[PDB]
Amino acid sequence: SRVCQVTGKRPVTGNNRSHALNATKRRFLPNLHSHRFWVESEKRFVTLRVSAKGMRVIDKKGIDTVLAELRARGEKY
Amino acid sequence: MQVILLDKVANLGSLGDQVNVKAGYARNFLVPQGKAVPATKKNIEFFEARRAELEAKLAEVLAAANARAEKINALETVTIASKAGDEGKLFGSIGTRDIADAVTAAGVEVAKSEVRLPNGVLRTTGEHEVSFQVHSEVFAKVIVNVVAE
Amino acid sequence: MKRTFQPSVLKRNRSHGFRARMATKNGRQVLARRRAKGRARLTVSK
Amino acid sequence: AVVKCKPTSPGRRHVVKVVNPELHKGKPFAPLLEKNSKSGGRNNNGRITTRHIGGGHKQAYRIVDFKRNKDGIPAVVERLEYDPNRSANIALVLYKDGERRYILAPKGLKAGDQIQSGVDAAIKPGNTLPMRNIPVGSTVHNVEMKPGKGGQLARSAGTYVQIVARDGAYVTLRLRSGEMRKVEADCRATLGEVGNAEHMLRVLGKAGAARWRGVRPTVRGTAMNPVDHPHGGGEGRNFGKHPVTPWGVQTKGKKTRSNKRTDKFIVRRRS
RNA sequence: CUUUAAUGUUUGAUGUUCUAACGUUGACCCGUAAUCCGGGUUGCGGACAGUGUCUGGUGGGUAGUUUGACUGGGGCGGUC
RNA sequence: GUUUAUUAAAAACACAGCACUGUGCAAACACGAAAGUGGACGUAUACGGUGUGACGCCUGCCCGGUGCCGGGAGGUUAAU
RNA sequence: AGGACCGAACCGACUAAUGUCGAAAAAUUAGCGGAUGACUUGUGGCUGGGGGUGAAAGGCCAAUCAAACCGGGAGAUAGCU
Repeated sequence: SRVCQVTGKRPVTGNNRSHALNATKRRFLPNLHSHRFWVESEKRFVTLRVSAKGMRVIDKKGIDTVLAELRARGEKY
Repeated sequence: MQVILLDKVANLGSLGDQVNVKAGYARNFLVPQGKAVPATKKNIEFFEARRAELEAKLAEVLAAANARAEKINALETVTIASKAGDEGKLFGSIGTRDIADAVTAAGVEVAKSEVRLPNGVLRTTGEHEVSFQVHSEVFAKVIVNVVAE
Repeated sequence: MKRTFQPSVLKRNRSHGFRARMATKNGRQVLARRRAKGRARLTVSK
Repeated sequence: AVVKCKPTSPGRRHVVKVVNPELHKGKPFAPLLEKNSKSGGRNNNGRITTRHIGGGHKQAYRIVDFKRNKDGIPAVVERLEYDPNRSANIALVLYKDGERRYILAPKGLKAGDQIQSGVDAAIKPGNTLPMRNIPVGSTVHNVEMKPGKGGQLARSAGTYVQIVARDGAYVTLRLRSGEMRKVEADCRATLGEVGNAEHMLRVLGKAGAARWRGVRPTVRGTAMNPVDHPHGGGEGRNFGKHPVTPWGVQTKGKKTRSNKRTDKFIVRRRS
């Protein structure tokens, strides 16, 4: 599913107002990408499905901290 | 992004200066290769003392070891016998696995990725010049002569 | 005149049998609705 | 050979047969067979994804060796056989070690011939060589695009490609469609051109010949109704519309090539 | 100010090379008696392709609707 | 040969053949929010679409308009 | 050899009559077409409703199809009877 494994971002439905204000149901998808992060704790690469925002928080916060939080959440990477 | 540097980068290498770098560049290259560590108010303190000067020797010794090991072979020449075709048209193209194995068997003790082929992949038989990149600023020249059998 | 209904026990069971209904959730809902209505014959079967 | 039958009756009047006397009149090699259940154009969803496909005579799949990985092992040609799957005939090849394989039969191939694979091979037709070893300007078939893939180019009957240029690690191929493609050198190719070059001369004769060949009747858009096809409708064969596919895509001169990934390997387009 | 020319600066379009992101419905090994899938090794592509957000164009492929009244029936014509 | 099961079996539909056009294979295209399947375990003597409809003699003139393909000086032109 | 010929089974349904509260919610009787093929048939699977399938009739999809059937929104709305 198109669900970010870090921030939990999921597709959200919404309308697309036109010039004449007409409403049609659309869906905003997260900017998910499959990325391979290098973790020194296991000295290996772990593949994750993350969004642009998710990759920023990983870049700022420790990779280990994100994994530890991810394990606590109960999601298997 | 701000990141402390351990290795000597050709362009922005100054051993631990707050120089802006692209986040993707750090994630893809510096972090996996151990050439930098993400320092944000925390690793800066550790670097000033435990790494400002202590790690300098630990980094130079590797450079010294590479320099001494990569002059192990005084001859600095490689000869390989191949069953090349009549009047050219060598049997099959040879990459780096064969030369690396031959060098390891008799010559310098070198890894696989350490071998670089600047002039093609040594297709035409004869003498060729090959450059080995053992350090960020150390270049080694070796002469390879393929002998047709 | 071949009428529409051509009986076949095997096809009848494999199309509207208990196991067929329970395989998919919608059939499970059908059984639930039958039970709520209290029908004597929950499904088709010998 | 091409033989035209006598107009004994309609349906046989226009038949043009292609009789090949040297074909094998017997059962194929069972060890190399493999069942091939027809699909009828349906996909996993069960819907018709490709139209005008269905029926036809049962046919068994023959495992044809396209990779030709037996390098340096001369092999003799036992015989030639009819493969219903390909437009070209296939040849049963017996290797020196004693294993039998199927290969595409080029024009010059016949029973009792000798073939070999790998760089240490001659330039006789049917041999498998990498393009780097094949001289420029020669004709090859069953060409690969990536090493070890197996070969995809020039596989039909009477088809071949030319070695027009050799740019170091890459080779340029001129295909029968007039397409000039850049291909990696190390990947393999087979010398000569595919045999059975007289596949055009056949005409199938009658309607049912296409029917048991796996092809179903095609219905013109005009004969259709307005709802089911963009064409159709009106009294008296009225068209008054630009030709289009049944799904609205405008046909008849609208390029549908949009890859942006393999374009780097394209030198010139069709002309 | 009109009119010029070095070094340093902000740089952006363009071209070349590289690989570490990414792609691989290439090859080999393992999980595994497995054409899936994952991992490893390697090759070929490569900051392109592809995907997300924003935006211009195209778009009866599809959808929701409209298409007036008078009237010596209605339509046409005329009128408001 | 096929068709309006149940008022129309035909000149209608299909048809072999012919032509145009798309597609270099991770093919075009189609079904799928996607994965993945069909096309095809095929790859241009192949596949899809479109029109015509055995065969014989042929298939003329026009590129303004509407499409399609190619080019690019200049103008216009969104987000930013 | 043949989408060859005549012609039963088998498949089809061109003509006429009968039958229209019929024996039958398209049949019977007398002729008629194909009958080694694009044939016909048994069994079991797959395609699900803005869809399927269609040698193409808007035909067919459980005696209903220019958008099936069942339940619900729903006591839809009805300047009309």
